[PDB]
Amino acid sequence: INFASLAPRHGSRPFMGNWQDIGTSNMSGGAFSWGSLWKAWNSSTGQMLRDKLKEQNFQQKVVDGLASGISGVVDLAN
Amino acid sequence: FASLAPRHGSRPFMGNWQDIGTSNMSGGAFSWGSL
Amino acid sequence: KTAVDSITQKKFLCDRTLWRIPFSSNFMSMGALTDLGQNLLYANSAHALD
Amino acid sequence: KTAVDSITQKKFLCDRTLWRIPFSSNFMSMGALTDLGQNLLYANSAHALD
Amino acid sequence: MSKEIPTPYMWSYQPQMGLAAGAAQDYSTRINYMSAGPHMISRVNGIRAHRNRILLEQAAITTLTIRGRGIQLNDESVSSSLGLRPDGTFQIGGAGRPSFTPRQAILTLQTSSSEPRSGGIGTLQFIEEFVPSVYFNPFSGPPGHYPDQFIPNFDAVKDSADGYD
Repeated sequence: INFASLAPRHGSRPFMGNWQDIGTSNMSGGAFSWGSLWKAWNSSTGQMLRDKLKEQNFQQKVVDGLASGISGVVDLAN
Repeated sequence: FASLAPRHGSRPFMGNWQDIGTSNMSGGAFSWGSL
Repeated sequence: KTAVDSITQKKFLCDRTLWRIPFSSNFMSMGALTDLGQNLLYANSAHALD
Repeated sequence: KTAVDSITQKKFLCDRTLWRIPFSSNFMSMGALTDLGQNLLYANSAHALD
Repeated sequence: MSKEIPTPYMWSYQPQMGLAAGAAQDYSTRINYMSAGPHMISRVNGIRAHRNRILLEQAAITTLTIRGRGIQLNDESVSSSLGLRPDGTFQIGGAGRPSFTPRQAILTLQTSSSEPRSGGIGTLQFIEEFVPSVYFNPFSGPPGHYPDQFIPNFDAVKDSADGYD
């Protein structure tokens, strides 16, 4: 009775997730990551478009799926 | 061991053994967090 | 230079929100089941609220 | 023929009686001393009621 | 009243936490003999003494086809009927005979919790354990020697739980 064969294998080693992860959330005291980070009267054109581009995309730190990027330092916005 | 590491304490600062890595566009990812 | 005398008004707006008054000793969120919730007086008796 | 649209009203009148909710495990009247009224749970311990 | 035949104290249960709340003397079952003579009064006192004897003592002494979970289920290990498996050629249509594997299915169905609990008490065990307790000579000691379990507003570790915080 071992279920390791069902899991994805990360190379001679099953990819067993942390057992400490079973959901629990309520009104106060429960906070989850990935927060809400974010005819022109004004013709600047430029920053405007750029800003719209920014508005449609993303950035944060626990986004560590895969890799952070080369040489390093550990930072915030936890 | 290693003496070549930043030491934030008397104890050395060393990451996880398992740190070497991969991703193919594929979706061979779409995988979870560092946590 | 010819400004008239003035009086200040202050007001604040807070929408899309709910005021909260947690039932905890120090108002902190020390967990879902607040200690005052487990306080024996509130647990083994009856009371009236006004 | 010229009957108009209508709805239905229903009520019941019971006069001269008392609603009864016997303290029995199956509501039956098996005796003056109801079976649940002598159960160990409600005979030794003391409980509040609402 | 009398420090020798005392009206018993009856515990109060708190269902929610499982602990036992404060108790109290029984106040719903007293007998009103205030209109009786010495004969019946002695008889009633003897009856209450008999009741106390019953309580003290009681308390002190008395502390194939497995059923599955109420509907038995049969059990077969080699009941495999559809021996085919779809290789490159075959194409198996709808199928399935639900059978409980003897070791895997049943044992996985009847495992207990991973680690046993440590906390409050359920109703049945409370009934079996917390009989009414007879307090013979009430509060006869120095301060601090009294049974504090009786006061519902008393916490075992932090003494005298201040109500209303």
